[PDB]
Amino acid sequence: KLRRVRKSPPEGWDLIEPTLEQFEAKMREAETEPHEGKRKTEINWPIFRIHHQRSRYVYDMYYKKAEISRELYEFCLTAKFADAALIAKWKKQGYENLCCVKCVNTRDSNFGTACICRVPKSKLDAERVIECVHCGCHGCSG
RNA sequence: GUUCUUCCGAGAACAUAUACUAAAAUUGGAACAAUACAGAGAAGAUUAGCAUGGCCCCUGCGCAAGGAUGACACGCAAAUUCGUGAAGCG
Ligand SMILES: [Mg+2]
Ligand SMILES: [Mg+2]
Ligand SMILES: [Mg+2]
Ligand SMILES: [Mg+2]
Ligand SMILES: [Zn+2]
Ligand SMILES: [Zn+2]
Ligand SMILES: [Zn+2]
Repeated sequence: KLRRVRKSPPEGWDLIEPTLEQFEAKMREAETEPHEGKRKTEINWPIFRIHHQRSRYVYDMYYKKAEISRELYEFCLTAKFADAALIAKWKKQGYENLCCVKCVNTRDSNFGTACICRVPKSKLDAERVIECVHCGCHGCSG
C-alpha cells in the first residue's frame, strides 16, 4: 500500500499505523480462514466487516476525534486505507451507520428496493431479527 | 443512528422491505474395461464412392467435412372385386 502512494505518510502516521497494521492482520486472516462449516453467504461477511471497521477508524480519527490532520486523513483515502465512497455515505444524514455500499445499491435488488437492513427498526415488526445476505448487518439505519 | 427543538423527556426531519432464502437432507440420469465367441454395403471374388427416408445419433465454429456409404433399409408389398361349366347328391 504505502509503496503505491509515492509520498511519505505526512503527519502523525505513528498515531494510526499500529491500528491500521492490526486491521491488515485481521483482513488477511479473514481471507485465508476455511470456508467450511459456513453458509455460502457467510464467508464474505468478515471482509465487509473489517473493511467497515478500518474505514470507520480513519473516519473517526479525522472527523469525530480530530486527532489526525486533513493531509494525513486524505493520505489514507489516497492509500486506500479507507473507502472514500463509504465515508462519503457516512457524511449523509440517515446513512451515518451504513455497513457497506452494496446495501444501498437499489439497482442490484430484484424489486429495486434498498437492503432490508436499511429499514429503520421502528418500521419493522420490531421483534423480527435480520441478517442481510450482503454482510450480515442486523440493521444500520435507526 | 444523526441535524435540531425545548419545558424537558419527549417531538419534527433524514433513514424504508435483502435473499432460487441451506453450513443442508432428499431424488432421477449418461459412459466405463474385457475372460471367450464369430465378426461388419451391392444377383462368384477384391469391392469402390455418392445419393435417398425418421420418434436415430457423434466429432466439428460450421449451409464445410468426417464417423463402415456413421448405423438402419433388405418382400406375407393384394389396397375399393369376380366369372365359369361337368360330377355327386337331395
Ligand atoms: Mg465403401
Ligand atoms: Mg458422409
Ligand atoms: Mg467413410
Ligand atoms: Mg449415410
Ligand atoms: Zn451491508
Ligand atoms: Zn444489508
Ligand atoms: Zn446494513
